[PDB]
Amino acid sequence: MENFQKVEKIGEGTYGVVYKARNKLTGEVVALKKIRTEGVPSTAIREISLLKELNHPNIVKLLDVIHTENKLYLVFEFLHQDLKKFMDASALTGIPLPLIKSYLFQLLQGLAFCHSHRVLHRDLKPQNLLINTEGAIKLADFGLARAFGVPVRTYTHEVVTLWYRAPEILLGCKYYSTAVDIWSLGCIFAEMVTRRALFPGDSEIDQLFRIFRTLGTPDEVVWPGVTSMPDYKPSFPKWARQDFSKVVPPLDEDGRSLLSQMLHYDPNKRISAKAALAHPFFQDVTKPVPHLRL
Ligand SMILES: CC[C@H](CO)Nc1nc(NCc2ccccc2O)c2ncn(C(C)C)c2n1
Repeated sequence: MENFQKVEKIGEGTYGVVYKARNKLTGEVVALKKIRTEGVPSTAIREISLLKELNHPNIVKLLDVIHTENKLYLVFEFLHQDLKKFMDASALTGIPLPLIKSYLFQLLQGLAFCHSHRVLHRDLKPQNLLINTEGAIKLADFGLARAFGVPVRTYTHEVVTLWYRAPEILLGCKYYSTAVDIWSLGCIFAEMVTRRALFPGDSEIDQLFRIFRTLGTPDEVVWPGVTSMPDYKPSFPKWARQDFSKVVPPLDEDGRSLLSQMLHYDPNKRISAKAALAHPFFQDVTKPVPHLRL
């Protein structure tokens, strides 16, 4: 739209390219996501319009939706940094536990809200967790996956990462639940603590096998109904569960307890966002400011 001047390429999501841009009338700086072309499904327009209404302090505000020349621009509030870059800048020191705790709590609030409206994120990852100078963190790209069912490649066919995908998605479950977001967030929590991705799979089977190697190969004892899943194979190798203090040292017992509940195989035993907010790990939660370099 002629109302915006591009400032710089922010990046390239699954659906299209993101630009930092300035509104010419009001002068606000925004992030513009440009999506491409059949006439744009009317279904997607309806669904994306309902996300305009999903407002919470821990969700990146969708300002406006412009459908033009049968093309789609999503206008978001702009944040100055994402968690992936903040993790990479904290690589040698690590993020302080109070700030990890604060970010985890805030995202759980975000998720509890979206989930109480039956909106799932579906593709949570450090690059879509955005942070500001005031100690906030926000969920970005919320509900877009459901608009048009995400593939495994982007617009120049860059790779969509599998590292945060819940096992039920990987095993072919079609009707997965809000629990998939909790799994992703657990994966991110572990990565903040250890400064290494928990399950860095480079294919779906490598992603599944990395999960199995750490958490044990799932069976009917831990996950009733698992062997009836579309992509479950009797022939999966049989790995025993590793002791869990091995996975996220030097995280304390409360954090390890929460993480373990976030990473339960069975989506029905996996902790809900609302329950997680009441976990003992957050008894002493605070809201520190990060020093950000912009
Ligand atoms: C490539 C798009 C992703 C979406 O999570 N990055 C990103 N970074 C944002 N900000 C962080 C950032 C700042 C400066 C340079 C790159 C960069 O990603 C951002 N602010 C609003 N949005 C909307 C589209 C959600 C944003 N999206």
